[PDB]
Formats: sequence, structure tokens, C-alpha cells
Amino acid sequence: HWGYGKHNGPEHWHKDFPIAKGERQSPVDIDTHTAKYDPSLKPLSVSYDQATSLRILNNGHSFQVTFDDSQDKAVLKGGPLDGTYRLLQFHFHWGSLDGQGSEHTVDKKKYAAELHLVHWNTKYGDVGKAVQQPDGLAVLGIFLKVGSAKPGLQKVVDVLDSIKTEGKSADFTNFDPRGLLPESLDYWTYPGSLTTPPLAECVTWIVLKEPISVSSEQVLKFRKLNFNGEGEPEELMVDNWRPAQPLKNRQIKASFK
Ligand SMILES: CC(=O)NCCCCOc1ccc(NC(=O)Nc2ccc(S(N)(=O)=O)cc2)cc1
Ligand SMILES: [Zn+2]
Repeated sequence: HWGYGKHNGPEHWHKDFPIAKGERQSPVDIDTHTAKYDPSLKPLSVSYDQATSLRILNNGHSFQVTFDDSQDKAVLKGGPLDGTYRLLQFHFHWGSLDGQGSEHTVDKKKYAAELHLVHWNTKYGDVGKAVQQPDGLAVLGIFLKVGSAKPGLQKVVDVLDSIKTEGKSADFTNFDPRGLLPESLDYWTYPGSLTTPPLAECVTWIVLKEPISVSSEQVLKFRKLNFNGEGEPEELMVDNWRPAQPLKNRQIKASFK
């Protein structure tokens, strides 16, 4: 039922999901001058060498690459986190044009897109349990700007034609998510939520300062996806981002000076 249109979009979500008006919703605007450098924050540990991708799916809101999360292979640790978080899936949010698409903003600047690498805390055993906990998930957010192509994204781009409409999926094995990461792991962090229903307040957000560059041709391929199922009117999957939400009583911390 929920979506990104006039009648079912973000301004409507609170009716089915009242937590939409909660105390720790995401995304937020990152005011770079107000974020406090925190010298106690550790370097982020991203260990993706043994990642096992499984499938790629058009779920009607994004496309989603799923990983085998049944063992500690691809894990996120350190940074602001306590313990070990397993990589579950990644997906993107993007715009109709290059000047919008990101969920987080940086001094009100919107990027063309935002990549979410979604991890869950192994101390809760499974993602369904983890989403019921305030420290259950860690999402690594990476901004996309348009310029030079990202070679490590091309394998993703080249299969989107096969999952054009809602409910389509395909085999997507041997994808290496290290190819999606920028040089620097400098980050901002804050406590927040899922940015799609059920908007659960279970996420430690880790947003990298350095965007990746993707080509116009790569992002155009995102914008050829459809929100609709094949038996419904064609509606391009664009502008699948939630706008910035009130920061309320939260502090954004920087890992860097
Ligand atoms: C062993 C095996 O074969 N495992 C394979 C996975 C099975 C479970 O699959 C899954 C896959 C996905 C989910 N839910 C989500 O990820 N919700 C979510 C919503 C919004 C955000 S964000 N980033 O704020 O926009 C992040 C996460 C649950 C179970
Ligand atoms: Zn997301």
C-alpha cells in the first residue's frame, strides 16, 4: 500500500506506522558544522572478502541484493558499534534527476543517490529479532554523485533489465560489495531508524563522508526500473527517497576533524 506517490508517500506513512513521527527517525540532514568530532570513535571495520551474494530483487520500492547471513562472513564492526554485524542486503535510493535522490543530506545538499549496506547485530540471532532492538541494525550509507563510472557497480547495472517490474528476481552470485566503497571510511554516526515502513527505530547509522562517483549511464539504468508489477500501469521507479526528518534530541558525531 505504501509508496512514494502523492497518495501513499512519506507524508502518509504515519497512519499505518505511527513511529514515523518518533524520536529517532531517519534520514536526517547532517549539519557538518554542528556534528561533533568524537576522538573516542574507532575506525570502521568493513570485512567483505568472504561475502556470498544470493539474489537480486525488485521489491516495488528499490532493488535489493541479498546475501547469505547464516555465518559471520561479511561483517561490520568497530566504528561506533559494539560487537559484530552481519551483512544482509544492499539497496539504493535515487532521484528522477541528479539533484535529488539521497535520503541523508549534507548541509542540505542532496546527492543523486544513496547506497544502504544493511547489517544486523549477531547478538540477536536473526534480523527479525534485531529490528525490535535499539542497537539491532547498522546501516552503512554511501552517497552517489554523477561523473565517472564506478566499475564495481556495473555487474548490478547490467542485470536490472531482468528485474524491471515489482516481484521479479534473479540469481546474483559472486558479487563483491567491496567494489562499491569509496577510498575513505571517514563517517558521521547517529541513532536512527529504517527509512521505509515499518520505520523501526533499530538502526545505528554510519554515513560515509566521501561519495562514490557513478556515470550518467549507470544511474539512468536505475531510473528505467518500474514501481509497478508487470500487470499494472508503467510508473518509473524514481524518487524512492524519504526526506530528512526532525533531528530532535540527537547528536551526530564525526569520526574525523
Ligand atoms: C541465509 C539466507 O538465505 N539469508 C538471506 C536473507 C533472509 C532475510 O532477508 C531479509 C531481507 C531484508 C529484510 N529487511 C530489511 O532489510 N529491512 C530494511 C528496511 C529499510 C532499511 S534502510 N536502509 O533504512 O532503507 C534497511 C533494512 C529482512 C530479511
Ligand atoms: Zn535504504
